[PDB]
Amino acid sequence: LEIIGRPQPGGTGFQPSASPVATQIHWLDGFILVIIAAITIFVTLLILYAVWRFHEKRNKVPARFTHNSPLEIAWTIVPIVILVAIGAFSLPVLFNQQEIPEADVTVKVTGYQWYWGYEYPDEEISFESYMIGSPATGGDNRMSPEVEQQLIEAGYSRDEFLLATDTAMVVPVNKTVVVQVTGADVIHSWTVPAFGVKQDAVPGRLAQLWFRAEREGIFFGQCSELCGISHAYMPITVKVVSEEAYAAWLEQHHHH
Amino acid sequence: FTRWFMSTNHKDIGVLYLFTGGLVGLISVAFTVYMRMELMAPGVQFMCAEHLESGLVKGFFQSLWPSAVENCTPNGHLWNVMITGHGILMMFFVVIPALFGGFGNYFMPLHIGAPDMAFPRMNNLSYWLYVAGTSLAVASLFAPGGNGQLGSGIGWVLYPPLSTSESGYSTDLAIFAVHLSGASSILGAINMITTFLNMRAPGMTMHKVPLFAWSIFVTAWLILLALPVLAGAITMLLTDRNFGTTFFQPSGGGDPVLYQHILWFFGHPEVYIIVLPAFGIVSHVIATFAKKPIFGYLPMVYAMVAIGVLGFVVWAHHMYTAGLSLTQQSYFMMATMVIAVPTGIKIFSWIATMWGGSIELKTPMLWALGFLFLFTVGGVTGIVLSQASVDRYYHDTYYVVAHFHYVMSLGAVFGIFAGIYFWIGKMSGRQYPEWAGKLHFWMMFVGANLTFFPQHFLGRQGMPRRYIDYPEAFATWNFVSSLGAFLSFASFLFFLGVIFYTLTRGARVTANNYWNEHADTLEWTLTSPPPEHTF
Ligand code: HEA
Ligand code: HEA
Ligand SMILES: CCCCCCCCCCO[C@@H]1O[C@H](CO)[C@@H](O[C@H]2O[C@H](CO)[C@@H](O)[C@H](O)[C@H]2O)[C@H](O)[C@H]1O
Ligand SMILES: CCCCCCCCCCO[C@@H]1O[C@H](CO)[C@@H](O[C@H]2O[C@H](CO)[C@@H](O)[C@H](O)[C@H]2O)[C@H](O)[C@H]1O
Ligand SMILES: CCCCCCCCCCO[C@@H]1O[C@H](CO)[C@@H](O[C@H]2O[C@H](CO)[C@@H](O)[C@H](O)[C@H]2O)[C@H](O)[C@H]1O
Ligand SMILES: CCCCCCCCCCO[C@@H]1O[C@H](CO)[C@@H](O[C@H]2O[C@H](CO)[C@@H](O)[C@H](O)[C@H]2O)[C@H](O)[C@H]1O
Ligand SMILES: CCCCCCCCCCCCC
Ligand SMILES: CCCCCCCCCCCCC
Ligand SMILES: CCCCCCCCCCCCC
Ligand SMILES: CCCCCCCCCCCCC
Ligand SMILES: [Ca+2]
Ligand SMILES: [Cu+2]
Ligand SMILES: [Cu+2]
Ligand SMILES: [Cu+2]
Ligand SMILES: [Mg+2]
Ligand SMILES: [O-]
Repeated sequence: LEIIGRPQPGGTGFQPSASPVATQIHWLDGFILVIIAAITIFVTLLILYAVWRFHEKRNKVPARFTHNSPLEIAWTIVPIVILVAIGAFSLPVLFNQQEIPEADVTVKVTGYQWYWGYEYPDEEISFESYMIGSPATGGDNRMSPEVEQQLIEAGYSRDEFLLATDTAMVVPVNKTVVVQVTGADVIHSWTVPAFGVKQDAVPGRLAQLWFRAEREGIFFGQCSELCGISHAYMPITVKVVSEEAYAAWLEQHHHH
Repeated sequence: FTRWFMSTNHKDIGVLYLFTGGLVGLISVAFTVYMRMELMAPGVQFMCAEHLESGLVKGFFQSLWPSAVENCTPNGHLWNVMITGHGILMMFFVVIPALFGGFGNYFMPLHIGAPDMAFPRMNNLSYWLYVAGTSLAVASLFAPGGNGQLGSGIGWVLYPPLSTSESGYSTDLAIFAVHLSGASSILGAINMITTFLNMRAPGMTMHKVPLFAWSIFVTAWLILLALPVLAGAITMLLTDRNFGTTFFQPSGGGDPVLYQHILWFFGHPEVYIIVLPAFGIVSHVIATFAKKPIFGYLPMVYAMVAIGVLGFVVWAHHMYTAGLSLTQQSYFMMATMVIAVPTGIKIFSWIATMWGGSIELKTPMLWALGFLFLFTVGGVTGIVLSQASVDRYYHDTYYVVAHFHYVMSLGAVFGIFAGIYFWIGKMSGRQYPEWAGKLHFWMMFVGANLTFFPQHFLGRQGMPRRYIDYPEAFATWNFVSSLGAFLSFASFLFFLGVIFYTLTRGARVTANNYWNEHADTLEWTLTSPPPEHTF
């Protein structure tokens, strides 16, 4: 499987999109970035021009005006219009994100100090997922020869240290996955940048998110609410595979 | 000598707040240097569990030298403690004390022609509560805390159940620190409001008051609503920890998310309490060095009032991923966006003030112009984050970190520096050397941009907040960020050197007004320094 959902060296952009929701984030953020780059370039050029044009050596006697009604109206209305515009594209995206569709696949995820528990209620499957290199795998949260070997054995490399877990959440491509998220002890947060999803894992509350993965591969997230000493060391691995490979994985877990 | 501390005069209190805020600022900045030493490269090299088995002193000195990874057991608790300390010190014990407690106490009475604050003895007590709060915050770092170590590693906003389950009493000491800070702030606010309303000089009508005095007035109202709410939130944490209550614990029918609503009800107003007095200073400075009256005096006041009011109805933009309904999310997103409008009016009016002026590029003016550019960069990133749909990705990443440092460390702090250079002659009777002021500005300008701009990239790539260590792919921009922080630190040490030189052997200030006639408020009408008793 291709490693797709991960940070890349020197990156300045988003992680690759592997869902339609993540695609929407990239577009909306792209649209707003163009706007805010324009606002700030504009503001900056006005400053530098005014300093050049009205420097004390070049403009010896200062004006005394404190009003300019047309301009004052313009500089109120234009910001209002810019924002209504952003709102108009942004609210649909928001609605698409937060309206949970019908599930093809349901996963219940529980955050623990410091690991994730997964349950597939339709399949009667459950397991826990620990960082490769955590105490659970024999480590103490740092790279070592043993950790590199374990990363190799699981189908990764040393580059995926801090992202790869001993077990993965596996799901079929092109299906709607609904994930129900809660916390067992403190608040954690479950996320996968490539899917454009993030939902806090709050003790006592079950919250939902959805994604539909559009290509097969490996996608990482990391716990996103400070939850104590090993907050940096309880990440997320999702493997998106074919419909047939997903069934194969399921049967592997079936107890006869 | 030692009666500097028992003084009830607004000018002496103001100076004490400024100096103290400066010293706590040094401490909090030193923490970030150590933070950026650890973030400079992937793998943990500094914050090793091995250093815990030494002395307090020896362990400290060992932790400043890098170890090989194979000899360094990562100690996440120390990262979490450092970060929490950095945040608490800044938000409670540095920047508001400097702006509000410092410049506010010194200059507001001068600007309205009052001889002193309404209740000077209360003002002196304000200061001691700030010092007591600071001492408790600092002590929390050395008290039994989480994971059988010292200090609380819970984040500056103290989310339960993490904050309520942290072992030791370090967290209790932190909560008491924050109570003392709130008390100091509330007393200050009582004084500012009473003085502003009752003790203006004859002729000094509401619409003749200088913008800085207005900024302090509005700020003071925000404190009166916001700080009591915080006192409630953190008292409930205290009772959950020590007195058997169950406000935020699901086993007793509590809800951790309830704490977040209460905390952020204070938490948003907090940032407008920080930045408003800096808006006030920028107005005075730009008017002075543009040699031109401030554009749109009335819209400037009303924009501050609007920012202040709107700052109370937006809090849940800090909670988009915490389980808010789609309706709540949609509302808070739209309410937040509105803030850009009055803020935009102030930025354009500052530019309009410069337009047609006679610009002098002295040090205070450099800070003000940096503020306009840099606060804009931060504000516009705040607008990105208001969009819940994009905040889905950015929440609890370094993009948020970049936002808030642009508005605070390149915004409010630039306002603090503008004020220092603007007013040091007036307060001390000595002038800062101009070439050194400009050098400080440029080093800080280059350094702080190098520190924080790359954090936008880190956030876009998915780097979470509050992490001691990170995947190897985040290395490049973390390295650049750390070099920026080291340069910024050099600029701050140089600044302290400039202050030391100024107060010790700076050129003697001779004029009441050593700037120009367009510095037209009452302080410039008095000697430098002003008489012990003014007005
Ligand atoms: C001085 C302190 C300060 C200030 C002034 C602000 C100002 C603003 N903040 Fe920021 N913020 C913080 C400090 C501050 N913030 C901190 C500390 C946090 C993190 C808390 C934590 O979790 O620890 C945070 C986090 C934070 C979040 C949560 C992000 C997350 O956790 O996922 C959000 C979300 O909406 C936000 C938004 C905004 C907005 C819209 C503004 C607006 O006020 C900005 C308005 C200004 C401008 C927009 C620029 C000037 C305007 C123009 C030039 C007009 C034209 C512009 C347009 C049409 C857009 N902030
Ligand atoms: C005023 C607010 C403020 C300021 C100025 C700063 C300054 C700095 N901060 Fe701050 N930072 C916060 C508020 C602030 N921070 C908060 C609230 C958090 C969140 C904590 C949490 O997660 O719980 C945070 C988190 C935070 C992080 C992320 C930690 C993590 O997620 O694990 C990082 C990472 O590099 C960082 C770095 C820095 C650096 C390098 C500087 C500086 O070194 C930059 C350079 C600036 C200077 C050298 C000058 C500073 C001047 C003053 C402070 C004025 C002093 C007063 C007088 C002179 C009168 N900060
Ligand atoms: C949205 C981005 C923000 C950009 C900020 C830059 C603002 C620059 C525009 C200001 O324009 C000036 O305004 C003056 C005041 O309105 C005009 O003076 C006019 O009106 C004055 C008011 O009495 C008279 O004294 C003058 O003679 C008369 O020229 C002047 O012509 C005009 O150039
Ligand atoms: C990092 C923090 C940065 C903070 C920068 C701001 C520094 C301002 C400090 C000024 O302190 C002033 O020092 C004066 C001395 O220079 C004092 O006058 C004192 O000394 C005079 C002699 O010089 C006497 O005439 C006066 O009676 C006596 O009050 C004056 O009251 C005091 O306020
Ligand atoms: C820990 C942080 C490390 C940061 C170290 C910062 C190093 C500072 C560089 C020292 O060089 C200075 O440069 C000034 C500027 O060129 C000179 O001022 C000279 O030049 C100015 C002209 O701009 C004049 O105003 C002055 O009167 C005149 O002394 C000054 O003498 C000289 O010593
Ligand atoms: C970590 C600690 C960092 C320490 C950094 C401290 C920075 C403060 C340096 C102050 O520099 C002074 O500036 C004066 C003002 O420019 C110079 O006066 C010079 O210039 C004046 C103005 O022309 C002349 O009248 C003087 O005689 C001539 O000495 C003076 O030489 C120079 O030392
Ligand atoms: C794939 C696009 C990469 C562009 C990264 C730039 C993000 C910088 C945000 C700062 C906005 C200030 C105007
Ligand atoms: C392998 C030798 C490299 C030397 C590292 C020196 C680090 C010095 C840091 C001390 C500065 C304290 C803030
Ligand atoms: C008075 C001439 C000195 C050279 C000044 C350099 C230009 C300063 C630009 C100010 C913009 C700061 C963001
Ligand atoms: C691979 C080990 C890298 C550690 C280098 C230490 C550099 C520390 C410089 C600190 C600067 C403080 C001002
Ligand atoms: Ca490191
Ligand atoms: Cu966690
Ligand atoms: Cu966590
Ligand atoms: Cu806010
Ligand atoms: Mg969070
Ligand atoms: O905020």
